[PDB]
Amino acid sequence: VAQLTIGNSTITTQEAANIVIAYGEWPEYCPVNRFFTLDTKSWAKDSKGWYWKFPDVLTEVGVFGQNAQFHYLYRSGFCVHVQCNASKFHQGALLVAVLPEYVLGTIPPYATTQPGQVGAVLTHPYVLDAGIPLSQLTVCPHQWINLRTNNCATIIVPYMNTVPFDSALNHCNFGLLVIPVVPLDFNAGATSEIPITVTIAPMCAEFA
Amino acid sequence: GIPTELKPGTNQFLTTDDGVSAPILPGFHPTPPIHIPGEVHNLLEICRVETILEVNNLKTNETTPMQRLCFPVSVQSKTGELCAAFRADPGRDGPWQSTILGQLCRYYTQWSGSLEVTFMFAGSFMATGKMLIAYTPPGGNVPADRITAMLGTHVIWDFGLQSSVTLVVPWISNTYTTGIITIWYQTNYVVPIGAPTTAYIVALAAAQDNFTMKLCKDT
Amino acid sequence: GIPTELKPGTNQFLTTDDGVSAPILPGFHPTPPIHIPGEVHNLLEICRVETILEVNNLKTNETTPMQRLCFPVSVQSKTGELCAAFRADPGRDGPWQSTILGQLCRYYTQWSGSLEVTFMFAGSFMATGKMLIAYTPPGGNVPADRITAMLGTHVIWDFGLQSSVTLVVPWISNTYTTGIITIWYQTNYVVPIGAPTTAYIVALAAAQDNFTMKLCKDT
Amino acid sequence: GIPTELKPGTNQFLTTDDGVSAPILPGFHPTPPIHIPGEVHNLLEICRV
Amino acid sequence: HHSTQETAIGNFFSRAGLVSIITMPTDGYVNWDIDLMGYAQLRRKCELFTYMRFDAEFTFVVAKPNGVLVPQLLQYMYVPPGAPKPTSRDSFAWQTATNPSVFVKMTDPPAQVSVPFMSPASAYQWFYDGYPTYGQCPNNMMGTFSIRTVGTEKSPHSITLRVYMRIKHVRAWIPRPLRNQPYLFKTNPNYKGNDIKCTSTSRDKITTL
Amino acid sequence: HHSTQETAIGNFFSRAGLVSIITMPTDGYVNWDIDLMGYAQLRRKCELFTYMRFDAEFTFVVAKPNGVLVPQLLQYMYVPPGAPKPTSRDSFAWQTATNPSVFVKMTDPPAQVSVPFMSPASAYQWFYDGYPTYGQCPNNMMGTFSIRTVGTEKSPHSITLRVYMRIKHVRAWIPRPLRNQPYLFKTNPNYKGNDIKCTSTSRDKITTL
Repeated sequence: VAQLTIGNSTITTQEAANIVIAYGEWPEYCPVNRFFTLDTKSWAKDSKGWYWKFPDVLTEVGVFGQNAQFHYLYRSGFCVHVQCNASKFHQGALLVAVLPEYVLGTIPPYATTQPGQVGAVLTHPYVLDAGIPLSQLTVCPHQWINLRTNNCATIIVPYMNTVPFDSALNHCNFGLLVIPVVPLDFNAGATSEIPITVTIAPMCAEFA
Repeated sequence: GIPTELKPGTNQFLTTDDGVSAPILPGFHPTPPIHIPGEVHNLLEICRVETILEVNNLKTNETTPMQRLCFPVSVQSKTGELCAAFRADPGRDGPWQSTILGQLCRYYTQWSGSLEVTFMFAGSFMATGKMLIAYTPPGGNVPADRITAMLGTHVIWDFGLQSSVTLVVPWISNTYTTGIITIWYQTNYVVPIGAPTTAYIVALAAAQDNFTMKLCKDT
Repeated sequence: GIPTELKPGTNQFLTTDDGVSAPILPGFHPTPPIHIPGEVHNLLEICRVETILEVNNLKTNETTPMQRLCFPVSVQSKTGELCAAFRADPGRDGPWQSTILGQLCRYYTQWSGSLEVTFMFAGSFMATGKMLIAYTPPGGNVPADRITAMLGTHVIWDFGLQSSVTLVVPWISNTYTTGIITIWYQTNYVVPIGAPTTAYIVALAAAQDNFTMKLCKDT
Repeated sequence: GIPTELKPGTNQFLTTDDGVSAPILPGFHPTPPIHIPGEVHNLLEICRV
Repeated sequence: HHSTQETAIGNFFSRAGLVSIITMPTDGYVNWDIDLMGYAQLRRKCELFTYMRFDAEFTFVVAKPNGVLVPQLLQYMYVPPGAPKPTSRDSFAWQTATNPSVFVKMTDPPAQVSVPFMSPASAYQWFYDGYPTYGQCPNNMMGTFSIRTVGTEKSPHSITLRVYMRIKHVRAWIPRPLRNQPYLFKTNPNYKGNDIKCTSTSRDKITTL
Repeated sequence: HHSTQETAIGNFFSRAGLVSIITMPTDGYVNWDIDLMGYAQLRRKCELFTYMRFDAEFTFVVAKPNGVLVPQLLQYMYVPPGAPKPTSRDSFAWQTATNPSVFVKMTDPPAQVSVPFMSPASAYQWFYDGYPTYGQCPNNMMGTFSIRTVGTEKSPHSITLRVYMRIKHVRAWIPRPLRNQPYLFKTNPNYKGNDIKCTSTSRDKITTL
């Protein structure tokens, strides 16, 4: 067990040397550092999935909500940390994977493509609401949360765009999907809902 | 002028010639490229990632297609019986249509190499048991009993200690050759009070470092 | 003779090819050049000279177009109010049509670089005051009061000491992005007896040393 | 361009010319050969049995 | 044992195929703007990646509705991104000097034009998440071709031509899952959500091998 | 970040555009003398400077009034500065050996002629202030082209052709303000002084941004 203290915030995670670095590259310079903790979503028995758009999710909280609405240019990396807290009588498996330039599709208004800090739910998770099948999602940077063995998963995402500087209020770089591949199961009397906590931490941010 | 000569083959438009042509904008300067991470130099870097097979592709799961990725083990099943079986050809239909290896092998004609199939248990922590992962060599017969499938090539997998075991198919080729894989109940499913009775397994599949293909063809 | 071959692309007249052709007068000797001063090697030496903008382009000055170069300050105006405002795009219409930077940017498609806008006071010697030259960054809002325009990027200009101040626009680009410039009355206009009550300012504008453009296009 | 000249003998299909032609599959790799015993290099090894 | 050159990124995109077919019966002018995602093939293949960078190479095979050739002179005008299009048969834009053209007879081997990389960004992109200013559409816009018969009178020959296109110097970035649903429009990745066709085909029992 | 080669003086004047269009119905000869300031485009662009020095390169695309081609033989005669012009169809000046010509069929790729720098001075000039000896006109006079169909009988084919022209090896001196008024004649810089169109377009109030 350890206690990471970056900024005025702190979180408590164990020593887990199983980070995944997206496309084999660290974030760096030459083309606000704390642990923002979002809301916790309740994994029920028949939930379908959730997705968050980046960096739209940080335009309402922190001073970064004011840095994005005041400055024009923007460039940064990220560090996502997802963890699920369940006992040894629950079973299930989650798949968390980033996906650059996630474009949705209509069976869309502004409340669904940019849901903000809460996050929206999926309707047809077999096709990811985008026409592409779920079974080949693991070509992206992905990590398995299996409630039998491990409870944490962290992805390091570098900056990925064709233009070195980009606005923060119009464009959204990548999404982040969390899908219940194997659903949650228990017996009666146990806790019906399991919480999932998402933690974001920007790395090497720049503002022009 | 020098004397020249026109051979047969003039004025023909061959569609697959690497011939340099006259540019339309000679003074133009294109935008010089920058460093963007994640460059694909060859298509065999996409054929080496573990994607999810579709083993439970029955007739009733066409309405609710989210159930097609996981196949169940249970507690009411006896011992020494069969759980699931599927062939080992990435080309033809069946389970291997749903992976990225079986979708890039529709763009070619001949392929040859070795594979690897990875399983993963997604049950409760307090349960345990044993499973038998038997691989029939190509051209042989499907086993009818576990004691005949034990004599071949097989891996004993107990999910009380590990949660994932990898089985390596030695060689496939295409110019029937099927590498039939069966999952046998070694012991029954034991479970304490409170934990659920059923579980699910997911299957992953990708290619090895000696899987090449040739003769580009359109689907 | 050697064997040759005719590829597709023969007998075509491409209008933009640098092909050497047969001369019509082979024995002719052209007159050899001499040294004439003022040779233009590149069009970006013409885009670096201070030419006069047309800020006072109202509807009533179309009849007498000599008044369109100078915009007036006065003594009856109060303090803290607005004098003039214009955008900062050399491409589109408005004030920047009248300069040499906005007439060579009609012959191209994409441009990117930094500018500089120079002002010049043309009033009497015995008068003095102060002016505020505020520059709104692109994408923001036009200020409504001087105390909001003071917080941005601005230059305080008193014409009792200097007669010309230069404001540098940091970056523009074109593939809305407007660099709105406002002139605010810091103090009112003070003047002794005998000197006239009104004055006039002229505005100059040219490009910096990092202003390039591409994709030649006809107007 | 350089000045050229067309001699007589153009556009004729001679059936016995060793002329290199444009391939139909440029990216293809043929199967490389192996050692098979009993290679005939000349027809006068068959006329000596 | 063989080499791994049949699956390089360049050799996956060679062998120029048809991208358009243009008629012109006895108006008199056509405007075909350059697009890749016009056919079901090569849309599914270019959407395997996210960022591509390539130039092109065109070829205009031209004939009559049934094979035959007549001694006719033709003009193919290329309009760069950001220029006004020709509106009539005798508009001023046909004689603008900066839009390059080719003059080719029908009894000629076909023309061959090569267009370089035209984007103001560093690569193309088929997926844009944000908004331009209304739809979620990018700003690549490779160009526009315009075809007419020269002359001041209506030519008594209906002409059909087809446009072939190769792709040279391909580089790609950030792979993506392949599309498994049918297409509806040419701008957005919409599907028919009332029924989802499964990826695999079915069998009766799980042990029926 | 890119280079500064799109604004060089040579690349400002490339991409050959149309300078004339010549009909010849069923006389029989035409005299088109070489001039740059015949079109509103390229007059405004060459009057940015004062002294220019360049050679040319011509191309004669030739057809019928509607596209088609016929097996006809043609002659394009170039008359140097200071030679008498052909007056009739069968004048002696058609066979003068020192005026060079080209012989080209209609079913041929078009001809290409390159004319060198022809002035007795050291550069051309579009603006002359003084008097020649009556109008304020210079003495450049690049040449004259003459076109006819060979043969001693009237050919039963009305011919139209257009003349394209490139400009090579450009050097310029002494820049000048660009013309903002319409043109009236082709020799003098006259304007319509009864009304002066303003350079910029207007707005309502000076603070209405």
